[PDB]
Amino acid sequence: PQITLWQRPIVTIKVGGQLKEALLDTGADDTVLEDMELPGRWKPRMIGGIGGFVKVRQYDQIPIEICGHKVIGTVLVGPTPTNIIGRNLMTQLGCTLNF
Amino acid sequence: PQITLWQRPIVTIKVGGQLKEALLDTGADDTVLEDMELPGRWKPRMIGGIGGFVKVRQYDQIPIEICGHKVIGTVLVGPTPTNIIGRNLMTQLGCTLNF
Ligand SMILES: CCC[C@@]1(CCc2ccccc2)CC(O)=C([C@H](CC)c2cccc(NS(=O)(=O)c3ccc(C(F)(F)F)cn3)c2)C(=O)O1
Repeated sequence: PQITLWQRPIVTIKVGGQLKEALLDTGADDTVLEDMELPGRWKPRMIGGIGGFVKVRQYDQIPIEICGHKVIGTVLVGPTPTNIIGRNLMTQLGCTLNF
Repeated sequence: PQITLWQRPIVTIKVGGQLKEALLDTGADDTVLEDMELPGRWKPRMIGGIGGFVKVRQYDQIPIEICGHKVIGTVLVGPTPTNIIGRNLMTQLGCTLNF
């Protein structure tokens, strides 16, 4: 699709069988999700946002459907104002910024 | 332009007579710049993101030139770790996400 920015660019994602809303965020290097159960082992990571740093759990090679497109990549789980889709997964979508 | 997302989408801006680099962030409601002087009255605000909340000064109707295009909007200033251009200005550039 083509998504304008007059409202938050929120899309429906499917992760671990669950439908969720997530924000397409070109300012985010990584994908950060609200607390949920994910399979496999996790590794520690610290990420920086406008408010400072947060400790997150890093899970690798997690499949997510974003608007019906299947992507598979790293997801970080921790305290966040909302589910955030970052550039790591937007590049798998072939997503670009256009003006 | 069409900007891919393999790297951070960073652009040159001119604001309050200062030239700076800033990150195009589709996930940010608002534009938030590192602490600086801007003309006019301001109001204090607390804005939330990853890492928590940041105290900012809100300036209204500030002209910013982004990649040569003049836009006008509210500009927040405070101790953000990076200059961020939010949706409030990206819309004025006609910027869309496409996949
Ligand atoms: C995953 C980290 C993401 C990011 C990284 C910033 C960065 C980049 C390079 C180097 C250092 C730091 C980008 C980002 O959009 C935000 C948040 C939204 C998730 C953000 C950015 C700008 C302003 C705000 N405050 S706000 O009032 O405009 C706002 C509040 C909430 C949301 C919501 F959609 F996320 F809920 C969006 N905007 C928040 C952030 O806090 O850090």
